Amino acid sequence: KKVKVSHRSHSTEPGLVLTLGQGDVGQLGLGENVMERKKPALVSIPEDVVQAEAGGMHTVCLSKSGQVYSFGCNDEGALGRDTSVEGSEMVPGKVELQEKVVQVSAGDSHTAALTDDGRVFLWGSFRDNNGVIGLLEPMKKSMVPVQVQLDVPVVKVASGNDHLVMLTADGDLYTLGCGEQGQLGRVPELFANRGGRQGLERLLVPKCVMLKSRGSRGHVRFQDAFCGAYFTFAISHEGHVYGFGLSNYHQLGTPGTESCFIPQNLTSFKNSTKSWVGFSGGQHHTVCMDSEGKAYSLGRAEYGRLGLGEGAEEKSIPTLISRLPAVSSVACGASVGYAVTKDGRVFAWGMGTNYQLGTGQDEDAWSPVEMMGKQLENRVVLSVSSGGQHTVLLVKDKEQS
Amino acid sequence: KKVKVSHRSHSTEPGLVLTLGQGDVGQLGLGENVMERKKPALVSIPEDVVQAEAGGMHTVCLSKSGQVYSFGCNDEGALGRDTSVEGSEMVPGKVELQEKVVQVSAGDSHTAALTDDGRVFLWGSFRDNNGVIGLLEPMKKSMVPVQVQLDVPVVKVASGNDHLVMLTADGDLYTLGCGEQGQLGRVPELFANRGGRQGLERLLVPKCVMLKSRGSRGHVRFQDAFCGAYFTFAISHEGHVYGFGLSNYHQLGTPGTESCFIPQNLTSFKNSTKSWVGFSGGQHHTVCMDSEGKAYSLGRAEYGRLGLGEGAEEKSIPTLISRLPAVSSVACGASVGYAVTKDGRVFAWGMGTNYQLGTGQDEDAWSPVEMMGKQLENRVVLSVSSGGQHTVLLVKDKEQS
Amino acid sequence: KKVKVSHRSHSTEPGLVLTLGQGDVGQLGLGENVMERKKPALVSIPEDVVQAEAGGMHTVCLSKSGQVYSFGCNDEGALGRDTSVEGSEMVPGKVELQEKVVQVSAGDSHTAALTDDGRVFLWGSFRDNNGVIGLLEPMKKSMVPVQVQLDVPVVKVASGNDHLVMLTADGDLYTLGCGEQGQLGRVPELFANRGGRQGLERLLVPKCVMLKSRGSRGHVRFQDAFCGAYFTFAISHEGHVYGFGLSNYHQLGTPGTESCFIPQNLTSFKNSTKSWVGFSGGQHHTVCMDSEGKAYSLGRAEYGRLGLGEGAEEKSIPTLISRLPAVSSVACGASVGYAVTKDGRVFAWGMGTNYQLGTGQDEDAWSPVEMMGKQLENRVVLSVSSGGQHTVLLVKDKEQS
Repeated sequence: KKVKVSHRSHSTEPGLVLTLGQGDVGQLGLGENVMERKKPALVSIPEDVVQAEAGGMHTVCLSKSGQVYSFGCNDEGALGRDTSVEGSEMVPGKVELQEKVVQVSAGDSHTAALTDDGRVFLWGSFRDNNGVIGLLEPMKKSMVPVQVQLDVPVVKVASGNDHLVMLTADGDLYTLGCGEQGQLGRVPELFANRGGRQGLERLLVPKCVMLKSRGSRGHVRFQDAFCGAYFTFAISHEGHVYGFGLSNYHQLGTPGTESCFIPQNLTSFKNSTKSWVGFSGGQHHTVCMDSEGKAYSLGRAEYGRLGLGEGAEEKSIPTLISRLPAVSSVACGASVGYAVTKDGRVFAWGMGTNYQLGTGQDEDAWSPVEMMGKQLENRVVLSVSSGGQHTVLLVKDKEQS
Repeated sequence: KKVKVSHRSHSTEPGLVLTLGQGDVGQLGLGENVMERKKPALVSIPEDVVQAEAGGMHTVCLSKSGQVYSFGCNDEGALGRDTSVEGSEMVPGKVELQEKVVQVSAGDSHTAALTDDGRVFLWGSFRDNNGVIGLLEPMKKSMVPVQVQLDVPVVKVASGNDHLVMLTADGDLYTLGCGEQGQLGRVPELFANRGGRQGLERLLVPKCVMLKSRGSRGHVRFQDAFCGAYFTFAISHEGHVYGFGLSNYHQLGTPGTESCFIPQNLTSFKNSTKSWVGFSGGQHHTVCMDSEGKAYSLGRAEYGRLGLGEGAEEKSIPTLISRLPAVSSVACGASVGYAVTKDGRVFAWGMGTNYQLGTGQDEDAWSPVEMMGKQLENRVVLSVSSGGQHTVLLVKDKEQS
Repeated sequence: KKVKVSHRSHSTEPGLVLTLGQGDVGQLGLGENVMERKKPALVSIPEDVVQAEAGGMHTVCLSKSGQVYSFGCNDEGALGRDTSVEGSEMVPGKVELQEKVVQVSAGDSHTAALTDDGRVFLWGSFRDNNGVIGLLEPMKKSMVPVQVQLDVPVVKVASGNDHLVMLTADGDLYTLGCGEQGQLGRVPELFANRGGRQGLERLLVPKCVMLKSRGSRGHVRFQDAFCGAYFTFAISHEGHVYGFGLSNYHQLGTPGTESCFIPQNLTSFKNSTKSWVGFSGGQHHTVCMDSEGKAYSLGRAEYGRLGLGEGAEEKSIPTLISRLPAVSSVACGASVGYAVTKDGRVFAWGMGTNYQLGTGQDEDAWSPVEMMGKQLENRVVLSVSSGGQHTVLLVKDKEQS
């Protein structure tokens, strides 16, 4: 019995959760009285947290013991717990599952959790430009965690705004949700609106990305995968970076701007000397990082989201963000970008309006700015995640024997 | 006076030694009364240890001060010390070697040690299918550490079951011992049975692997070398991976199952994004790792030794082991595989009989299982090594820097 | 708003400064009575130091608080502070500059400093073979810091004996100073027969190295740049190594020995398994390092400066220095080479005359020798930097308690 799974993407260092930005629907998790925070504030949870993800208008936290906590908007079921008591969504609450959870992901109105034996649970809903499309069945959200139907243990989950990707232990990439911009990587453009002529149920059941064998026999398998808001990056076993999804501002790293429905081997990412280890993306920009402590951006320049300095222009190839210290992880919010450094600091850039930058001000930042303030004093940042209008940090007291 | 050598493969972090598995002949180093340990147990060594290696049925520990300690079967002289005292082979004792040693290696019935000035000592014996062949001289084992007659400084030593490889400062690879499966990489089959008519001096006198450099240069030189039970891997200064020795289950990463007597350039390892840093191998399988925290396995699948999940089948190309956290080092025992993670944990997989897996059970593990236990709590694993029926860990109290 | 910039090269870890070698003109910083130190000696600085650099015959230390301390020969203004008082140049003194400096660099007669917002300050003067040429204007040294502001923030500064290179946030390399050996990589035209002094103003103004990009875009841009005494190495965004400057002993890694006035794409550095991350060089040799902890040398072999062992001969391709632990950084002095290990040790090799090797003796070392002594006991080395006849170390107390 009990055959567990692990993965290099799983997080295990215990920490405290801090939130900042907008909190009108409970996404800050600071109760009914705090609707906005200009600087990071502590979210008290009765356990240490190893992972903290920001969805569109909600926040999902994973404790060290495998307990999921959630807060924010539950109108579509994204919290995965009953919030009938007025205000219960404004503070952390438990998502009840029997098994220990080892990784979570969050999109615009959905949340996913991977158990320690590789089963995937999903709740909330997905939506398309026009409206809700359902979750696992056409047109139906789920308020409760529901098991995704698969026959093989999954080692990683990742979410875009309205799609879920699942990497199996054997390297198959299964995708489900909205496929309108080609972010599922397994649906023709013909079936972009609502599964076209072959129903929604095809989009919402987990099905595998099927390519080639960039040799002569097999179908390509993957060693990792990541999502941006409406796009996906998948790294093959050979080390090639495949992109599918929206690229209307060249955010996928393509020369043209049409959406990519069939996964493309991105030649803008081919092994210079950079082993690509982390990808993230908001609606129209991408921030990624290599194995040598460097972060790069591509996509739309407006409001400083590329972090390349004032007067930066649209990029269609990964462009080095030189102004950062050595980098350990990167993340994007809808119009903001972040890097966590190897020495435990966090830098932010992009659209300032929602107070996601942590400068204390609502001005945009075209160059990376180190986030400071009381709650980051004498602490090391472990991660940063960002949604539509808020940002969630995971921190640890900066050790002192 | 003597010039000292060093190498990136040398270990220098002090810790404690723990052992588990079978201990009939003293290989656990826990006394005459402890014949088996299902979970790791502390071994009383009078000094901190920087390297701990498991031979077939013995264990060799290198202290921070350069002293070698040994415990286990001394029938063949593998302990390199006098075990007249009853039960003295079952607890650590000082190897009789007046040198500051900086690296050790162990085989089925032999042990090697590298001095700080690049001289190699060897003790015990080598055997072929047929029986004991001697050590440095034909038909003579050595109960005491004896100096290898080489006249160039050696920077790294590695052992298979019955062979020794020595990488010089200039990148030559000298090999000696049993060459019956091509593991010396310099002996024709036609003379691999104890050298045939030419007798054992054709196997036991240190001689160097000679490959006529491609692009007609001199001869190929190497930056690293590792051993499996009956095979050797060597990385050229160009970084090409070469393999020689037993590949009856494709453990060398070759298409056929024929022992390789001539070094092969292993095209299966050629990759733009994977830099090969570590190799290990039991009888019939190989576990290796790249520079990006990923471990791969190849060879025989029986009993779960590949760590690729249930129903895994024989592999002939390095195959990602996805169910592991980021990996820092790998090792194999006869029929078992291990990976130490960057965060200080250790996972095991393969044949369970001997209790080497540290699960507490004797069932095989077809996927990696995390080793737990009271001795591992609040400690980080620095290294893991495995022999026929036991496993040896080097650990430290929850690391401070 | 004066937006701050950083870079992965900027040093942040507080330490103590040690010096050794010759101190005739104050470069040891130990006062008027200490003219020579055979082993590392502690130099009292009022604050913790994050970066310690050796100029030709001076030393520049950057405090954690952003202040600069200097000591050594101030005949040309390299110290950037008033040493009218007899002996005041023999001990650390503060440079009066109301800026938070985040990086420094030092040459034969000049020092440069980079502010937290990306502006460069330079002082002293540059010389060519025929004498002093000026600093930013012909024939004019500066005893105080002079601002050099480009249209874009500078993220890294690096110095050779008599040239300064600045890498902008946008990946442009701006060079100035002496160009007699091609180390500016930009006015080949001015050195074709002609003396650099005929277009001297053009050389003392910071101007961009302009390389057309083949199957071209505009021009090539760089992710990093380093200097040797009379040459410069720049790594493009694609990871190609470019070099320009002196190569009379093949130290640039060129087949020929003529000085290279245009950036050369060094095919000797092209290799699928090596990613180059660090470069250093004395007059006639180079010591560089890859992303996998390996250090390499090339150039003149006389006096052991390649660290490849006795009888080494001239090298024109990066040649592995096998006899080192895993490397974290490399440095050169005029005729010596160093490597700091990942475990905090420092190794030296090359010409021993000036007592730069830290052996306690003045003999050459043709292979790497670990630097020991009282001041390195129980301490971890953070950096090493070396000039004409002295060497500067930055160390920290072993991280226990």
